[PDB]
Order: sequence, then structure tokens, then C-alpha cells
Amino acid sequence: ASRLYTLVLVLQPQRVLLGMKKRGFGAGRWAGFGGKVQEGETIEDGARRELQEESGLTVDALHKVGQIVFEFVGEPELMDVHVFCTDSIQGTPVESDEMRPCWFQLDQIPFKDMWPDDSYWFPLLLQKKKFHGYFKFQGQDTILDYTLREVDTV
Ligand SMILES: Nc1nccc(-c2ccccc2)n1
Repeated sequence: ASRLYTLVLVLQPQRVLLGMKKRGFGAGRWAGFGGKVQEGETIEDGARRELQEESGLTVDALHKVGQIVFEFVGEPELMDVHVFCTDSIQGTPVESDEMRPCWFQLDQIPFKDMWPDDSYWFPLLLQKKKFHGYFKFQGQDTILDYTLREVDTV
């Protein structure tokens, strides 16, 4: 019914790293780093791998911050996105053919050029709150319905 994905936010005291995807799902938007979890791989190991593949950064500890289920009307598979954050990274962000990373000051997060759901849950991430969310999309731009609640255990 649902497919596992990861999403990683590199969140430091005064800035956050986002990546501009050049192609595929979500191209043209700033977003966290992530993708599909593989066979035999833990969700956290998948999150660490995708962060390296897409940003060039090596993460140690990842902290669970949320879970968001996305439904796209007309598509059978739900996306079960496990969201993580970290403030301890090594390496410097790498631009590739697939992704352009850039740091943003927290007061300059580019919500108009991000997925629309981020405007709801990013403020929770910034205040170190954990959450469970569900967003029903029509296409890539329109949220038909959603739920979002803070939780103690992701
Ligand atoms: N912010 C946002 N909105 C919609 C979808 C996603 C997503 C993230 C990781 C993997 C698959 C989808 N992220």
C-alpha cells in the first residue's frame, strides 16, 4: 500500500541546507535530501546513503523528526516518508548533474519554491518538534486535504 522513503534536513543553529533537484520527481524545487529505501536496508541507513548520494555530505547520528504519508490522487502507491535531521556533518556540499545544494538562513527559507507541505511542518522541525503528517495532493502544487500533529515518539 505504501513505499518507504527518507528525507534528511541538515539543520544547524542558524541555517539549513536544501537541494534544488534538476530532474525527476520534485525537479525545480528546494527540498531536503532523500529517496527510496532499498531491500535489506534500514530506513536510517537509507537516509544516510541518500544524503551522501545527493549532497556529498557524510552524516553520523541522524535524529528521527517525523513521518509524512503523501497521497497523489490517481496514483495507487502512498509515499511513507521518514524525516530525519542532523546538525553534525562532514564534507562540503557537492553540486552534481542531479542536485544543487545551498545553505539558507532560517529567516530566508524559500517556501514559495518548496513543496507546499513544507510550509506546515518545517516550522515544527525548526522548533525541534516531532510530527506525524498526511497530505493528499492533486498534482504537485495543490494540497486537497491534510492532517498534521505533534508527537512524542516518531
Ligand atoms: N516535501 C515533500 N512533499 C512531497 C513529497 C516529498 C517527498 C520527499 C521524499 C521522498 C518522496 C517524496 N516531500
